[PDB]
Amino acid sequence: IVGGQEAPRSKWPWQVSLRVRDRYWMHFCGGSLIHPQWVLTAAHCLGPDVKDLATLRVQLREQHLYYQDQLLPVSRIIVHPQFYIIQTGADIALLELEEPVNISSRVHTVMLPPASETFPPGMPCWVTGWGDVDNDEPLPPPFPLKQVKVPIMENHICDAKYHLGAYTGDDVRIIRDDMLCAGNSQRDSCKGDSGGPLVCKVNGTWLQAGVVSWDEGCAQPNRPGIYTRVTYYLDWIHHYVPK
Amino acid sequence: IVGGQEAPRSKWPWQVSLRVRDRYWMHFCGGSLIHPQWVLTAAHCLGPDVKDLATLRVQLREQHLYYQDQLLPVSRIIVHPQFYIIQTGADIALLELEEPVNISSRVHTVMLPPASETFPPGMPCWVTGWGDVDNDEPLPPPFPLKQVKVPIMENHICDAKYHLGAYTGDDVRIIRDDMLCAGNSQRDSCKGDSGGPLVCKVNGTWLQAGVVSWDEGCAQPNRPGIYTRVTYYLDWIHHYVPK
Amino acid sequence: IVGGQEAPRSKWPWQVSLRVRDRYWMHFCGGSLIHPQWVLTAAHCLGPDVKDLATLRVQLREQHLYYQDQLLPVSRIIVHPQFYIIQTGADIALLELEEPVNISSRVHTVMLPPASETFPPGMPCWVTGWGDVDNDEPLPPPFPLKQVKVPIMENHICDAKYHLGAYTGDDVRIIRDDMLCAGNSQRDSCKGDSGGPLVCKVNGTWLQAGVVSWDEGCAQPNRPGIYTRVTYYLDWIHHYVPK
Amino acid sequence: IVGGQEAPRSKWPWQVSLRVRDRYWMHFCGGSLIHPQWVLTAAHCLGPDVKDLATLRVQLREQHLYYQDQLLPVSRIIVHPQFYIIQTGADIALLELEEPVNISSRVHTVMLPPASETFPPGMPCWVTGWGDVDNDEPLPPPFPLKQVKVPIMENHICDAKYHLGAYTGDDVRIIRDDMLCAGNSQRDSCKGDSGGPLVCKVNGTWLQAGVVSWDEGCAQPNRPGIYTRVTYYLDWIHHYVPK
Repeated sequence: IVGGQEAPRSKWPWQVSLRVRDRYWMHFCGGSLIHPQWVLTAAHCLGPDVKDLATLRVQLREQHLYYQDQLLPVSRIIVHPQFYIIQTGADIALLELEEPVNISSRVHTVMLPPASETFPPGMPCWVTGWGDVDNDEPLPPPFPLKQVKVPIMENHICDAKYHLGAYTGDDVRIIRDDMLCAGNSQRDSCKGDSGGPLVCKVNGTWLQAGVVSWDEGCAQPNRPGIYTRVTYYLDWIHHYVPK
Repeated sequence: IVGGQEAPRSKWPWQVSLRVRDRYWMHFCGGSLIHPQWVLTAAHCLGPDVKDLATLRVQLREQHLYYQDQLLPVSRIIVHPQFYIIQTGADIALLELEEPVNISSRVHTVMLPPASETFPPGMPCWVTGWGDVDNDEPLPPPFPLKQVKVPIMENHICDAKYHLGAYTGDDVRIIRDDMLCAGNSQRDSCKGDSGGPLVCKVNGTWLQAGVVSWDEGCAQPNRPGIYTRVTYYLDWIHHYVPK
Repeated sequence: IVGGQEAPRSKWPWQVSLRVRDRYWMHFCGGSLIHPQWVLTAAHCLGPDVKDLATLRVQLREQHLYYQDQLLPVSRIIVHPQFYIIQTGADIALLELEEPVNISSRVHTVMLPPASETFPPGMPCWVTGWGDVDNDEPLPPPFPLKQVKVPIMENHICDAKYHLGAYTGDDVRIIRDDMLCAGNSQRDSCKGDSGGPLVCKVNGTWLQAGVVSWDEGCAQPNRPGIYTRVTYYLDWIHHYVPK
Repeated sequence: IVGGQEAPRSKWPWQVSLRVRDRYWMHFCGGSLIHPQWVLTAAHCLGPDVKDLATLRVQLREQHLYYQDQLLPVSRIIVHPQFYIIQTGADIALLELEEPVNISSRVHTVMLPPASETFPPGMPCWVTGWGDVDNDEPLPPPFPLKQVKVPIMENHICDAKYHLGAYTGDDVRIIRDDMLCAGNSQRDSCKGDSGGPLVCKVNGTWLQAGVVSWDEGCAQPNRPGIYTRVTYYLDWIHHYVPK
């Protein structure tokens, strides 16, 4: 998270951290608890080579990474079959927890949004995660979960920006319909926020508009952060997740 | 070049080295002389952002990189407008030299293939360049130009290979028609060979079949090196390159 | 600490972490509270050049580094004047806290040994710290204080060990009288434990035998960790820290 | 070499490069040809662990490192027995080549100084090598041999300077009599020059005054490069080298 602040203990109870097995259970991506036994994250986080569930683990909302851990095994990993590389979209994936988690005031699902919901500029939206605080600047210990309000923009506007100072023809589309852009030169996601949630408060309710997909610009002018637009994938998501 | 050998001083008089100014005029990609004043290379080598001409120089055939540099200025950089990323093809570009080069026996142009040429498996082909000799193993000094013979395969055969061990659905195509695959677990291009030539001898003549596009495999099984199929872009090349 | 275990919340209440300000107050050396207002550490930790007091903080006993910090400012830094380099001894220093500290069973001083006290072999001693767990293997987060019991050995035995596999002359002393060696190929101190305590329980009382001086062996055979012999510098220490 | 320039091809015919077998025959230290079959260098270059002669070769004067290697085997290495660490001196060693070298105008020995020559300030002296051109800045390809004129200073003044900004007591000697200091804040040796020569022109003849010993300062104010004073070791040298 670039340009944000440490999150209040009470915020984002659906924020999760995906851990892979190395010298320790190291965070490699973020994700969200959309259902008691399901986690929404990014495809690029799980691929490219199919992984062994024994190596992955899910950690629930935690003020400080690695402190009070309690890893959870995963029974199933589903990566959208259209996914091949971030720049061509379909960067979304699901993790089936091994068993439901005890939902409480401190830990629960986030509501997915209505298919009709586009998220026009002005909508108050925040990205959260344990990513770098700047280009090649890791989140320093004790690793507080951070958040940052980011302006959301329309795809065609984002597409125009991406062509600025680039060789790519104006007529070739960079930003796809299954993507959503947010952030400016001072506020953005950054390395390690991938898979995590972009949430907007609509009618007093928090909805997950996106899944951090491209988090490497770290607030780079004319290259806002790119997110997988959840509305575009509800049917796929509901093909595996209930309620 | 992974698994090759140093090239004979007489071979590949079309090979060029693209240099960017850092503490010195450092090699960052290969290229090929296709006309006395035109160099053929990969688009991703010049991208993403539009580059200023004054930061780039071209170096003609050298047995050893950096030893006898005679850097040449570039007057025009033309990146294919369809190019955005390696995985979506159109990875090709042209550099117009500020001046034409003195053609001789040590240095001359390589011939482009007939639009009809498909370079089917079993065809005798070589990849050349100053790229790494293995993963995370840079070409050691004195940086001899290397070469390695590679088995060119068919697109669908490559497409299939790329799906092995991948979440990507056999439904979605990975290898496009403007791409060409070659190399195996022993012979392949590697980091730094990018933009260089893949040439094959056809009926007694060397023809440039491809341009190194994806060289990060370095002989990784089932992920062979990907090249830009030159036949596919002859129209686009001839719009700029005469003779 | 190599081959040790996480330490119980109740053990080693005199352990301290020295922080230098960078992107965050990063741990660079250990130390021991030996008086309500004085910390004992290694001279090589504060040198080579004189340091700005403001760049230094002291963190008292803590189970996990960074998680519950209560950084304390230092009023004086006193490096033993005889110190030039580790290998020539006198690797010892004193930090006078800006203010005395409240003592509890969780945080209190460690007693220095009597001038005559000797820690012959077979004697049970422990070394604690937040240093690497192995060569180039940083202690992973949440950085629990680690501990390990180490065999104290006889200098001449240590001196001879250090001459094994080296060109240095058998007749040239490597291990000085103000030094003391402990550890073996399985248990030892490692990068980052420097400045910390080597304590041995004697007559039912914990006494600090040494200060980690040379901790880069990380359980290397024939290169056991070297500590500064606290007894040797009792006079100097006493000339600054009362009682 | 810091603040220096490329050496004319006709200069320093005695410079040598010591190579260690890694991915290629890599330079790890300089040295000088002091006799058709003997090379003078620094002990620290050859240790600490005893080296296997199979992994070592000597390369005679070359204008550009690695470009025209003709590696030479070594039959014997003699590390001064008093050597332990650079800071305590005796940093000197000898390498006996398997065969004498044919001496030509391009490659020949450097003369050792008379026991009485003290090389006072003002003497015109030069240090040569292929080390870094500044702190953490490697000499770039094509790796020209570099040279730089350095002002020689008196041992006691050098010793005084090394105590400025240091905790080390003025009564503790840093610069020993077997040491010699040269260089200033703009001109000096740098990492990789170690082992190479410090030569001064005396009465129209080049005499090797020192062996680069401490070369990590790279023109750090009040921390001039330290060299092993050759006259101090003439006897040890002549015990092995003929003529």
